[PDB]
Amino acid sequence: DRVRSITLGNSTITTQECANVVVGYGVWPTYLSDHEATAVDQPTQPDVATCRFYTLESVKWESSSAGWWWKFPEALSDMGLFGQNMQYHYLGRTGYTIHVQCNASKFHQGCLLVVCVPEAEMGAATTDHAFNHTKLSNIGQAMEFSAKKSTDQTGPQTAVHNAGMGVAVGNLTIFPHQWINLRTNNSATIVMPYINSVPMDNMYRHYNFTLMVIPFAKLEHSPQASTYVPITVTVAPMCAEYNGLRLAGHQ
Amino acid sequence: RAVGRVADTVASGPVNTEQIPALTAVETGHTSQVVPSDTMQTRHVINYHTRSESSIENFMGRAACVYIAQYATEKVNDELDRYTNWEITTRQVAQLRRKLEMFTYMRFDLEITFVITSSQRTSTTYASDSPPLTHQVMYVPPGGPIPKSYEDFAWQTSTNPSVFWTEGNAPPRMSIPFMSVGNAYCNFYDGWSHFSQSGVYGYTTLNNMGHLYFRHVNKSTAYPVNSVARVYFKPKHVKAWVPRAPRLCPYLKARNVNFNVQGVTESRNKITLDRS
Amino acid sequence: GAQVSTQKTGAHIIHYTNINYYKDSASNSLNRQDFTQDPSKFTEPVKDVMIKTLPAL
Amino acid sequence: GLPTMNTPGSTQFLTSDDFQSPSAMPQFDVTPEIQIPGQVRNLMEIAEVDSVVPVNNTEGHVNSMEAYRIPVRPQTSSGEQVFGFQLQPGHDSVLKHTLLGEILNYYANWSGSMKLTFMYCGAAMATGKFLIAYSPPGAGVPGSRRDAMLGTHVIWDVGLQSSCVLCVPWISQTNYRYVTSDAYTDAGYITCWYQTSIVTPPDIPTTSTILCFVSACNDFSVRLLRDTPFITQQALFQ
Amino acid sequence: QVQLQQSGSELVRPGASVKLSCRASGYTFTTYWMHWVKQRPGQGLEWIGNIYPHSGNTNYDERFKSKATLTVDTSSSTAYMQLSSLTSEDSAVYYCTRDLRGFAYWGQGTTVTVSSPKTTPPSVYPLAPAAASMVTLGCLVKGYFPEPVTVTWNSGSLSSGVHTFPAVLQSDLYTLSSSVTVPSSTWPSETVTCNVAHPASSTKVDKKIVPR
Amino acid sequence: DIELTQSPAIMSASPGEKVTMTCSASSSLRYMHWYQQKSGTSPKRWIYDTYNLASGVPVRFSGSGSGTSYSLTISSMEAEDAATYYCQQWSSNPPTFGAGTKLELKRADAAPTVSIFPPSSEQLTSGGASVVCFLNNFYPKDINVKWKIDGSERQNGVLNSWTDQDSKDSTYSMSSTLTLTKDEYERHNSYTCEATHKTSTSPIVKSFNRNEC
Ligand SMILES: CCCCCCCCCCCCC/C=C/[C@H](O)[C@H](N)CO
Repeated sequence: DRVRSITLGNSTITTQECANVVVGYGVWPTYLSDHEATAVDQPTQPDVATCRFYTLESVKWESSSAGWWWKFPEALSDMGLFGQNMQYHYLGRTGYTIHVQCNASKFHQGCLLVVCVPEAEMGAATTDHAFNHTKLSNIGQAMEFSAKKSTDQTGPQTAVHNAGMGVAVGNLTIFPHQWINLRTNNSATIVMPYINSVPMDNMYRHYNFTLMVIPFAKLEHSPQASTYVPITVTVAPMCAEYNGLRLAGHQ
Repeated sequence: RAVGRVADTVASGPVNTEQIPALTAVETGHTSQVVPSDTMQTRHVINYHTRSESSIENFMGRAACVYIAQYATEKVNDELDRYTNWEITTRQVAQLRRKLEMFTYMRFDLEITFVITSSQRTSTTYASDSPPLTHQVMYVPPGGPIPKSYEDFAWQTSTNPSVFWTEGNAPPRMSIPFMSVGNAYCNFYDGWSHFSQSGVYGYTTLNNMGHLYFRHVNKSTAYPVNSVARVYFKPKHVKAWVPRAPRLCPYLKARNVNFNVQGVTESRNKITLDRS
Repeated sequence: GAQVSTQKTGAHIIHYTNINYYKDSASNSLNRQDFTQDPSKFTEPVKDVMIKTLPAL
Repeated sequence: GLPTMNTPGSTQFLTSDDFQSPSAMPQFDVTPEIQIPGQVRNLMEIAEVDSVVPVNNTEGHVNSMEAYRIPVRPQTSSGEQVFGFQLQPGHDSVLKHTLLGEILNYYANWSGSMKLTFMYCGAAMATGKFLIAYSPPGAGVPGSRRDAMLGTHVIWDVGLQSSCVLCVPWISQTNYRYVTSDAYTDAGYITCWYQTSIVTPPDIPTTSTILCFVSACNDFSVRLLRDTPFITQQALFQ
Repeated sequence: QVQLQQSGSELVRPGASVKLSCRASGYTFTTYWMHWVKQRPGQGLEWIGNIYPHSGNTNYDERFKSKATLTVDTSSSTAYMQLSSLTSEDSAVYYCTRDLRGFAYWGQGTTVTVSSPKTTPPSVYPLAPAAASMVTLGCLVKGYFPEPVTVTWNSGSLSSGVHTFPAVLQSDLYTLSSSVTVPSSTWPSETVTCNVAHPASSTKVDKKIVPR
Repeated sequence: DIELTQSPAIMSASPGEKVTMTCSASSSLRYMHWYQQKSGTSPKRWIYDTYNLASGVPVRFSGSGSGTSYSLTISSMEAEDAATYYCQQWSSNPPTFGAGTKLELKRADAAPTVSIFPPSSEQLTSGGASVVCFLNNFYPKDINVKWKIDGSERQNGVLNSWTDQDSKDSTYSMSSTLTLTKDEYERHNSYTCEATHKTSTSPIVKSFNRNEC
């Protein structure tokens, strides 16, 4: 059906035009088991103070927009007690529920691709130059793709048809994805598990995945319609646990 | 029914139903499972085709050149000297790097073959009887003592593995186990080496596999001789996770994912086909 | 330890013998006869099952 | 001293052999594997996933997102053409760089049925009907909707379900076709036509957009591994 | 340890064939490249010539071609770097470095000038002031043609505050200065003297400083 | 085209700061060597193969550099780190490398003294004339000097000799001398020296005349 309710902690998301839920690679998030652990000490597991819906800021969809990206867990570093547990611990491990939501009327058109791309290592704009960590991910800010190519000396390459990775942007539909087609869709929901080559990892030096929202068909409407269409991203951690308690980082 | 064998097609007739296999919604992230037995009338075909060539072991299990080493019997500069080294990486050749970068994480054993040819350096005379040339390919694990020069003590290889090979025979070969400290080889790494998000960005900080040192074990020749050692890698017992989109742009560096901006495909003159 | 498998042959004397000579499993030959697959992780990664003949919404 | 005899083939290096070799690190303790999601066992699990096709690749639109957007508008007379390409999944410039195209370029043969999914991305108040056909190669490309209704077609009705699937069947005289296309293994043409029109209420933009997705059915296979003709280099990457 | 040093040459009567001597014996003999790095007083580091003992394949550099003969003699273990038909530009410190991966085993370097001058004696001249708790001193050496000079104060008993100045050449002659700090407890009580000696020209000049 | 040397000519750093290096080469490279030339003996080898090692180099030294730009960075300077650094590249016409990247140890800036020693009877008898003034124990290196006699300026025959960096105070000492003739010194009266520097406001003046013996 097209209705859906998601409850995580003291927060609830309601939806009346839902497509479906994409669950990762068929895997639901879960805790670590004893036959896959490496660290010996007991982990902490705050199940309701940390696994709840955290809403980021909004972006403005225009007829010239190229797309946006957020890198996780670094996009939720200032969000509540999820961000405070990242400061005091050496290792962390979590899955996510991403709910991207964009509403418009029956007289608007446009289509977004909402991918969750694991290990989206980005190539630099000025090749032969290393590039900063502030141009890759701020703490909650949405970084913007560009239509043409980027000539920044210390940033990544933001031409959206290459997706910043050297690939074709049309082939991004093997990562867990959903579309928001304004003719038929209101929001997109993707449930991501923990994907890594190690059972636990530092949540500061490493970006797990990158959520991109790319407009494939551009937003166009009548001039007498409503011109401000926002896109809002609500992310909830799932089954988050942390090892290695020490003083507050991060260096 | 055997495993690997593709599915047969069933016979179908005309329909007039409220069922709609063609009408779907790709907004759900779901690829439709429409077979030709849903939108037309088909016959019963028995399909004997098999997907044996498409397996990860068959697609990866060919030997590919990863490096071309160069060293001489007499030193002219550096390079080329009486010995040479190579930090082990699968990212200096374009053909195997693109085959490996279709997966995010991998796990395989390694079979390594060296094809070591040799040729006489340009001189005013070449008439000299030479004994058969012997080569050494020492593997230095990460952190071990590297040879500082020729005739160094580190070529005594008391714990480091090492192969000797005389020219004319079969190429040498040895197998390598899965050498990572984590549970899988990381083809990509969206992250930094330091916790302050500085230093080295990318997969370079994770690949630490040691060096590979080459030399001639013969002390000299009469006239100098250049030598080329080609390293061939074949993965085996392969596991692969999280498939990536294929690399479109040509590579530029062996330590970066950097690229120049390229079009998504090739261009044509118009969007329609026009003839009768 | 003579393992007798089936050779890869066409469709419409067919076996081979293998001995392992070394003590490490990294020293074996390739596993070229395993063709198992399940593409439903990538092609149908949904929460509620979508029937083919039914409407999608 | 067991008497043996050397057959032709000794002391050779064939790059596609299965022999055993002595380990360089003997009795090495490998780290135990964990359950990572998304394990790939076949390359055809990847090729069965939808990827959007750049049909509108007329220059210069290959350096933007205009390659993927197929423009449709209200017409003045019905029966016009929307797009058209030749069914060469590894050779045509429309289909060779998709997710199904980059896998076929590692091979020299291909066989099986393929799927074409089309997605109307216009307003919720605009209606339309289309005819997507597939013509086998014996008689050239069609030049009208009358020359294309005689082929293998389907009539898309745009409604609540925004997508429709043209399934291209396997019609050939050989079991396998060639990836680098020749005249002997021609696979045909794919065209799309206006069945009626796009009919919109007032205060709606005229030009609209269809996205097209390609994948493979459950009888698809490939053969004859080879190197891809897409990647290249002159010197070694330093 | 690689022994020992290199030897320096003086001004010769013109027309002869000059020849250095590098005593580089820490061998490890004999397959290596004795690359001869050169350096001017402008501190610029370029190369003069190399050799190979197994074959004889010598090399050179574009400024020192025609002719710099460097023949190998492994029984003497020496390496020569002098060039024939050279001009007066080669007043330079001459390194003779054996090889490793980099430039590891360098030489200590010998300075050799070449012209047609005459050896002139040094001239130790009085520097005394004509007012505080201390004073400076000095004795100028003016007009010595070859580069060896000597800076001595009181036969090595007041040798702490001796600031050593280089002799920039003007009109093809060297001019430096050599001072010392003298407190008022010893000025003008005791006799302070200096000596500039030229061993290439064999003359010793001693002067006792008395304030005017 | 085509010359190759280090990028900074004369730098200055105290023991306790960063020493990051930058060079230039006329041709590309794969390896890069870094050295240290101290005043008094031959230079030594510090970094080969862009990172590897040396015999006596401590752990604080680091290096890099590929192609046409080198970098031999010291993470922390100490008192034993005062030397000139040059590069290396073997060729096929070696480039050549630089002449050495000069540096001096930094401390509090010193103001000098100036002492004029008048020409005695032994120089005027022989046929010479030289009025001297010695600028010793100053910091940094740059000093504007000038020779003024009876009001007007003179720049012919002047000298600027430079001591090296000291081992005890690590300051400099300069000799500012002109040469004259026996009747050239007998046609002026007041021979002075002013040493202009940024430490003091006005340059220090010492004066003497000829009408006293
Ligand atoms: C003379 C004896 C030669 C023996 C050869 C030993 C070399 C074996 C070490 C290499 C093993 C790991 C190879 C690395 C694979 C890829 O780089 C990983 N995907 C990234 O780390």
